[PDB]
Amino acid sequence: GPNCYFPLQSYGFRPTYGVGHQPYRVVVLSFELLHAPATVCGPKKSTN
Amino acid sequence: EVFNATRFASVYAWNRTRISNCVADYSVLYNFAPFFAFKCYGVSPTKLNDLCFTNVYADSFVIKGNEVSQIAPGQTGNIADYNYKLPDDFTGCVIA
Repeated sequence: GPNCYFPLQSYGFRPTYGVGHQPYRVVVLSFELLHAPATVCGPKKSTN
Repeated sequence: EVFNATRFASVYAWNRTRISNCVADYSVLYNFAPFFAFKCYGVSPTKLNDLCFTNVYADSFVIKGNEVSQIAPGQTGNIADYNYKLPDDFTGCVIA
């Protein structure tokens, strides 16, 4: 009727599509280097 | 005259609907006909009256229903490879 539509459109992840249309898996790492107390970094030798 | 014509030309031979030097207020026509398959990829105006632009390259088509999946920016298929290819940066309204 009106412009109403379901606001979720399925992606046709076909294997025959081109490389620019082949689905990509994305992982994003977000961190804030602001707070003075830290909890995680790589290992380094300590000193007195 | 373009939006409500009884007969168009060939679907591959789109009509030069040059929308220039006027107010492209075609949003009222949304109420004239039940626009289904509504896919505005770059701009989605429910009203359109301000900006002036040089080129519009508007097109007129007559197609089926279960074929709009090939109507998308940078898409491949029967329409793109045989009738009309939509650019990767296709910013326009496909109104079927």
